[PDB]
Amino acid sequence: RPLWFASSQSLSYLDGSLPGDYGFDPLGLSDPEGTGGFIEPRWLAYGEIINGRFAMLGAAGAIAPEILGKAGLIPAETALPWFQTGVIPPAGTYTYWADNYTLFVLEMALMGFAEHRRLQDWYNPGSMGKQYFLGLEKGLAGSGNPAYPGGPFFNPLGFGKDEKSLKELKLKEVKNGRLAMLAILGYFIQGLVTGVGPYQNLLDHLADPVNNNVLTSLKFH
Amino acid sequence: DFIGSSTNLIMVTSTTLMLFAGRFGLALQTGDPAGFTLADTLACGTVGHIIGVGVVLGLKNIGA
Amino acid sequence: VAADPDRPIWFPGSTPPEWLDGSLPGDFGFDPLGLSSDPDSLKWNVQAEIVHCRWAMLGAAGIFIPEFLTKIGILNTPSWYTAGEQEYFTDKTTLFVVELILIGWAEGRRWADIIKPGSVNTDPVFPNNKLTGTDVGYPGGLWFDPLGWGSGSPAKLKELRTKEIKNGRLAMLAVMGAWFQHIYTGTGPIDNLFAHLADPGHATIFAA
Amino acid sequence: GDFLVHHAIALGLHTTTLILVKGALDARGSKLMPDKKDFGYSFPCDGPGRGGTCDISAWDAFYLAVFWMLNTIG
Amino acid sequence: EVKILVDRDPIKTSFEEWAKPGHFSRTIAKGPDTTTWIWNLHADAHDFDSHTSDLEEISRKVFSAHFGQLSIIFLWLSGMYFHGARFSNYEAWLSDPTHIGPSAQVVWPIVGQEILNGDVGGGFRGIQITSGFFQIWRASGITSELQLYCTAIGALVFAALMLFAGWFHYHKAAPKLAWFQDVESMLNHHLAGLLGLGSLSWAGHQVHVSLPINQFLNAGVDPKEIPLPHEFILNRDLLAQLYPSFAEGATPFFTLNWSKYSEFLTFRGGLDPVTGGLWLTDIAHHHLAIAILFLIAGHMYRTNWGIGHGIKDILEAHKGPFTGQGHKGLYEILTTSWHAQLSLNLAMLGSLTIIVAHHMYSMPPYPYLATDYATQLSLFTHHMWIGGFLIVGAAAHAAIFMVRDYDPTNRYNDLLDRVLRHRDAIISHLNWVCIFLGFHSFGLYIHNDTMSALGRPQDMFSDTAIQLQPVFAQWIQNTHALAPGVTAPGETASTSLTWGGGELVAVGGKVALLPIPLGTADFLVHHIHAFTIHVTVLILLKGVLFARSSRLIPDKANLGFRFPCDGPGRGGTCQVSAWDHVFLGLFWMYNAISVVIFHFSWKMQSDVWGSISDQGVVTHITGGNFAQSSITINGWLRDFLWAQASQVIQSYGSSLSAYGLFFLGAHFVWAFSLMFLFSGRGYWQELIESIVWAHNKLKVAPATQPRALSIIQGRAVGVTHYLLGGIATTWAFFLARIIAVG
Amino acid sequence: MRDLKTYLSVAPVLSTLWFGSLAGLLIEINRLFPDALTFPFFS
Ligand code: CLA
Ligand code: CLA
Ligand code: CLA
Ligand code: CLA
Ligand code: CLA
Ligand code: CLA
Ligand SMILES: CC(/C=C/C=C(C)/C=C/[C@@]12O[C@]1(C)C[C@@H](O)CC2(C)C)=C\C=C\C=C(C)\C=C\C=C(C)\C=C\[C@@]12O[C@]1(C)C[C@@H](O)CC2(C)C
Ligand SMILES: CC1=C(/C=C/C(C)=C/C=C/C(C)=C/C=C/C=C(C)/C=C/C=C(C)/C=C/C2=C(C)CCCC2(C)C)C(C)(C)CCC1
Ligand SMILES: CC1=C(C/C=C(\C)CCC[C@H](C)CCC[C@H](C)CCCC(C)C)C(=O)c2ccccc2C1=O
Repeated sequence: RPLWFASSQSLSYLDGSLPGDYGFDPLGLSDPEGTGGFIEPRWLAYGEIINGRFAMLGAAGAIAPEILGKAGLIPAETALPWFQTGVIPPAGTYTYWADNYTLFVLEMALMGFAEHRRLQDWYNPGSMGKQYFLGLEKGLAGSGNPAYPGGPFFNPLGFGKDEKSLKELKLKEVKNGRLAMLAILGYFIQGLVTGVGPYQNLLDHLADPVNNNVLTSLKFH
Repeated sequence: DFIGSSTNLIMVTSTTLMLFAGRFGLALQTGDPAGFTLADTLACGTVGHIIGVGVVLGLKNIGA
Repeated sequence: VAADPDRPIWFPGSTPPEWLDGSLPGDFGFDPLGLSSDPDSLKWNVQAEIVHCRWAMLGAAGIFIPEFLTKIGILNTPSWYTAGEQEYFTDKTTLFVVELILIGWAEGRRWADIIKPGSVNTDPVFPNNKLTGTDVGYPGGLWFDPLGWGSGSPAKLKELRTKEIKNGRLAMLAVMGAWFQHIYTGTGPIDNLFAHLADPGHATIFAA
Repeated sequence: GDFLVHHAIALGLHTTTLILVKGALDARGSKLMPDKKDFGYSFPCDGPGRGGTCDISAWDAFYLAVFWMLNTIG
Repeated sequence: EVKILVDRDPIKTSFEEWAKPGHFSRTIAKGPDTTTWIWNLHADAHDFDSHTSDLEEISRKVFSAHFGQLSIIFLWLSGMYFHGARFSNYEAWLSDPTHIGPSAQVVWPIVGQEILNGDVGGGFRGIQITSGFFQIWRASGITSELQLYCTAIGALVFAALMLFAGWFHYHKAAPKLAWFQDVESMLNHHLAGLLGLGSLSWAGHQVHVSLPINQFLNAGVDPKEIPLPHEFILNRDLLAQLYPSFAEGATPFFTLNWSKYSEFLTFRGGLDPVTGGLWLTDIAHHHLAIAILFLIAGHMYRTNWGIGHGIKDILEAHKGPFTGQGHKGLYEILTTSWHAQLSLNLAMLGSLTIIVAHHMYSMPPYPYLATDYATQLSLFTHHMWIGGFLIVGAAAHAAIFMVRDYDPTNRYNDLLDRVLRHRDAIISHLNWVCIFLGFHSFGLYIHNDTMSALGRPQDMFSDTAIQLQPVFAQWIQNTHALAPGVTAPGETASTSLTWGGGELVAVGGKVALLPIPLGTADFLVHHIHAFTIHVTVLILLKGVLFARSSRLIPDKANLGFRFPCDGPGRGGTCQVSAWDHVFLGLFWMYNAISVVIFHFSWKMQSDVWGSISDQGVVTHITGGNFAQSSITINGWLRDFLWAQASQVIQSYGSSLSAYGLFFLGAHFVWAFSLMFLFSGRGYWQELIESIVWAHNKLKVAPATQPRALSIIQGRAVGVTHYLLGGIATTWAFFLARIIAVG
Repeated sequence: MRDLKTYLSVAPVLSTLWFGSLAGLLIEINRLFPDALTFPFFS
């Protein structure tokens, strides 16, 4: 298997079993020797996949108000960047249909249901299907793995008809997800140094790449 | 840093000097014939940056 | 008091504790701290839940019904919060003493009923009267249960008692909600409801 | 103030008396060292055994009583 | 090599062991046959080396105990910041800090104690604190009470986080021994990551928040008019209006054009003459340089990669000619023993606390610290005491190493053996130089006292009779005053103004650290300090070295570290234990630090502190009576003790009345301690058995048998009451003296 | 919990509970009935 910056310690336990592995564990957080708590290879792979999926949703949603907000499809007021939408009132607050904090309580309640059920499928995967949840508990079983439920509410149309296809799809998943995580880090650092949206940070580079890079923009704001 | 200046040339020369001292006769796994890791080049370039900043400001205060 | 090993619990996926077998009327396994780990502690906390529930239901009624039949079903009630400041035909410390003397009687009978399971069933004045209640916390007598609904199959009785404490738990929550509302917010509870139904967004606990 | 310092004086006299009388009556022995008459009036201790026996002799009662006496006369 | 070796659910979270006290020990987890049991329940409570034999459980216990200590300190800082937020005059103290007494505590009016809430100033009745939190907050650019409440809430949050962390790292996922023993990574992180990044982040606060806010606070701006700190982060024009170097951003930084950063990263050493503290411009540059230094220092030790010094490879490399194998083995006696590390870290942390005390008066780092003479005195005294205590504990834990964790068979060291083999030479020369110093430092005071009493003031050792000038200290003083120049250019002034060629920093009516002149009295008292330190080291080093064996007891290690004696034999062998040596070294540390803080208080009140009128004539608090009266003991009794204790005893009916109350009370507790240090257990056991007869006569015989205190416990109670009483006496005396005349 | 109550009944925890209750009692008495030197009832 490919080994991009793989330490001798790393590949003892990274035996290719995980989706999209390349031996890159120079630190050794996925070492199975002890490693209770949240630092463990199973939870670490799960957290990789989950932060990758949420980062995909982020990198799509933090710039969709700009890749098609300047294209004219979306109005101007609902086209702010990721950091002027209202997530940082110190940077800007758009007046949505509700207050900025009742939406946070909405997130907390709704994602609390979702994520606590996800956790209780992580701990004992046999649950989420033994308890009545308004009848839709049939597809929340989480068949074989926590990171990959495969239910009719998460995998309606089949893609893992063959384990080869499912493996390649999981590899593409984790790769796009790591790319989106790096993207989100780029978003945050770019809005931290430039105080401008990421698509505008792309356009200032595409217009004149020389004087618009990290080098010349080392001065902030 | 306005490449081509004295500070930038001095810094690149110091960094390359330290990297050369690392690769040939020392002073992140097998990816070089001499066993030069990512950590080794990180170290050599960081100490190159240290000596480069030192000599740059030392030429600035007295001389250049 | 029949156990239900696969009952729906407060936190699905979790293993409910050993001391909550499912026997009680409405035990969804919610005891993380272990405040009822002991048997007698559980037997006491059950009646505590029951009476907090019933007092809180009477409280929620006497708060909201006088606040619902005042804002729309027009009547005149001062409030629920500042009703203790209002004046009546008795001094404020006097009728407090009277209701203490009158409630402490019943609560002492309850204390006796909890310590000794069957001790206070005979009317001390008219011993022909009786309370036909075998279960602690559920006195099947005429003054409490004249309509005969507190008897029958233990399964129907269990579903009825969990109905009771189910209403009572959110009654407790509602009463302390009215408390924290009348503190954080100025106006009364039903006015808070109408202000929330006007704009659910810009009417909540948040003001900044 | 004379009342209070007279009671301080009484504290001092009763306490010096306590220390001295206790040493004198436990001079022959006690429960911790019943054969104290065999060691004499002035001996350092009886060792760390039996919990510890520092200043167990009647001489040491006299000792700590001289402290309390100096305090009282002061 | 290094890893995160950590095992899950080793211990169950349960109150079952709370219900069974003394569970940790075998003899204690069976019941209180006596009352001594409870004293042994607390004594051995944190003696984890005695509970278990394996170092893994001990390491987990102390790790989570450190987490509890950090929870406690976060809760303490929560209290301080909160009390500043709500019960303080800090919002008013910023307006007139040179005349408003910093107060952060108010008492409840119940029993007449509301007199303690006094006229501190600022339209506020409270207690004049002497902690210097107000000075920090002016140095942190707080300018509010909201920020303090938010800081208190965040500190409470971090306290709960540390409590959860201790619970998690003992009960849920506890690290095993390979994790603690990886000291290479621990040093690499604590140097670079705690001290490096911590100083870097504080430099960021100092540059972005403290500097711009203090540029206005010192420029006559009211705190309500100042822009908030984040407005410097959001709006760089307001930040640049005072320091234009921010308009260029980090381009001066990354291009190494640091010469255009000196508006806020300075080297102009000395004190800000508008407030008396150091230049915050210099402190930002300081913490920045310290960040660079600790960041390059925390990449020194090999952790997992081919680079870095293995500390074994450093220690084994040093092998002396006639010093033997040298430092070989030390990595194995420091990584397989918590007590050795505890002793080392305690010694250095204590001497560092003392250096903090010494550098916090002579280079006042906070604004309006030097003029808050109560804060200055109290902080010096505090940190001196903490340092003495930490050094004395370092002795105790060196001794505990030598008794328990010292093993010449497995965990051998050469240098420690060489030290044990001529320990008699060490202690003999120390016992000599202590006597020499005692004579030639205190007998000089006696000579001056006698010559002054015989009417022979021309025969004393004074600045007038017989010159004992600190020539070496005078030379260092004069060359540090004339240091700005050939030796240290680009500084614009001395690094401190405690040297003769310096100048006076007049802040308001106060004087704030003009030069300190060193005369014969300073010579005498400095040799008294060397004397007391040397005697403390005599006692403590002797306990450490002879912890295992002596000519008297050759099997002292088998008796333990903490044992009273080995009987009246051998003429008497009381206090041969190292515990008793450190129990004596506590008293000598007390005498040392007491005369140290007396020297500080008097030299400051006589030669430094005071009030300077607008004409320039500085009048000191005492009147310069140190070099003439601190040459004889009668001056310390008359001009320092008797005279300066005219504001703690006259403070009855005042706001400073709790100070006189604790003056008398600490007097009492000290004297009460003398009941324990002087007496012995046997008398009290016999008395207890008499009053136990009196109880058994009335069917009141307690089953937990009343036993007099153990001997070592009597000594512990004596030394702690003695120290508490002397120290609270001194605390009350200093605080009332220095708050009254101020 | 039985063991938590066993710990709450331990001598120091129960001592500080008892003396906190007692101290609150005497405190509120010396606030409601301050500055008291003589018992004037049936004096
Ligand atoms: C003395 C401090 C200390 C130390 C030495 C450790 C050490 C350890 N912890 Mg513990 N822990 C601590 C404090 C500490 N923790 C505190 C205070 C908490 C409560 C918040 C926890 C909660 C905790 C959990 C829940 C877990 C650990 C785990 C671990 C282990 C691996 C951690 C690792 O590799 O880093 C990994 C670190 C990261 C991936 C970075 C985390 C990112 C956060 C958000 C920021 C960290 C930076 C920090 C806050 C400073 C910035 C301040 C900010 C204001 C800018 C290791 C034994 C794990 C383990 O293996 O079990 C033992 C584990 O499951 N710890
Ligand atoms: C009056 C308070 C009260 C008391 C004494 C009980 C007692 C009991 N409950 Mg009930 N319960 C209550 C209120 C109460 N409940 C309410 C209001 C809810 C809805 C939120 C529930 C929901 C509930 C479920 C779902 C289940 C129980 C169960 C039980 C039993 C076991 C747990 C236990 O030991 O509780 C002892 C409880 C206490 C001693 C009270 C806690 C006191 C501390 C100080 C609370 C402080 C924090 C709190 C969150 C702050 C309140 C703020 C408020 C305004 C929200 C026991 C008979 C289980 C059972 O066996 O059912 C029969 C079960 O499955 N309860
Ligand atoms: C609150 C939940 C909780 C519970 C139920 C337990 C339960 C247990 N712990 Mg754990 N522990 C917890 C939280 C908890 N712990 C936390 C938060 C920490 C981090 C500090 C630890 C750290 C820890 C260690 C390191 C050890 C235990 C041990 C134990 C066992 C025995 C403890 C005992 O009897 O002493 C009960 C002790 C107390 C009740 C008091 C302790 C002092 C507290 C922590 C702080 C005091 C603050 C106070 C204000 C300071 C004094 C000043 C005052 C005069 C003003 C038991 C299984 C021991 C064990 O299993 O070994 C066999 C053990 O070695 N615990
Ligand atoms: C980093 C600091 C540190 C650490 C981690 C330790 C840790 C330890 N020390 Mg060391 N020690 C320290 C500092 C430290 N000490 C200092 C500063 C001194 C100098 C006095 C000592 C002197 C010392 C001796 C002489 C001994 C220890 C012992 C111990 C061990 C057990 C202590 C115990 O169970 O008592 C648990 C806690 C108590 C019994 C409470 C003590 C009560 C204090 C004195 C109360 C009064 C002080 C207070 C501030 C005043 C307010 C009064 C108010 C309450 C009214 C433990 C390994 C003992 C040991 O290893 O035995 C084999 C031992 O014999 N230490
Ligand atoms: C004021 C009270 C006092 C005095 C004078 C001493 C004196 C001494 N102690 Mg003690 N000590 C004391 C209180 C005192 N202690 C208390 C309260 C404790 C309780 C913890 C201790 C605990 C203690 C320990 C644990 C140690 C000492 C040590 C010392 C010696 C160090 C000084 C020395 O020899 O230099 C010279 C003598 C002096 C400075 C004493 C004053 C004498 C003056 C200057 C001149 C005397 C007159 C002259 C000889 C003419 C004689 C006239 C002729 C008619 C007789 C010395 C024997 C240490 C020791 O023995 O090693 C050095 C040691 O290890 N002491
Ligand atoms: C032993 C010596 C001593 C004595 C005799 C006193 C006496 C007094 N002090 Mg002083 N004091 C002392 C030591 C002493 N103090 C010390 C050491 C300190 C420092 C800690 C103080 C500090 C101090 C302060 C700061 C104050 C006092 C005050 C007082 C007065 C308290 C009156 C009060 O509130 O009680 C009232 C009675 C109670 C609190 C007890 C109530 C008991 C309950 C209700 C049970 C009884 C009812 C029961 C059911 C039985 C009824 C009969 C029936 C049912 C059978 C009283 C003159 C206060 C005062 O007013 O000074 C004049 C005051 O302000 N003292
Ligand atoms: C009794 C009660 C209210 C009674 C109200 C009355 C009589 C009101 C009367 C009035 O209004 C009227 C009619 C008219 C007004 O003019 C006057 C008043 C006088 C005002 C509320 C109880 C209110 C009680 C409440 C809210 C209790 C909440 C308890 C919770 C959440 C417990 C949680 C847990 O204990 C569990 C369950 C399990 C553990 O393991 C874990 C934890 C988490 C600890
Ligand atoms: C001495 C003491 C004290 C005090 C103390 C203090 C005050 C301290 C401070 C300290 C500090 C002040 C510290 C700090 C620290 C910090 C840290 C620890 C941090 C960390 C961070 C991090 C880790 C980050 C990272 C990152 C970022 C974000 C950027 C880039 C990227 C990275 C990832 C690198 C007291 C009095 C209380 C008591 C006694 C003891
Ligand atoms: C006084 C003294 C004692 C006796 C000291 C006793 C045992 C302390 C007195 C008893 C304490 C105060 C415990 C009693 C308090 C309990 C907690 C019980 C509570 C009762 C109420 C106060 C709540 C010694 O054992 C001793 C040993 C060696 C050298 C010197 C001495 C010494 O000087």
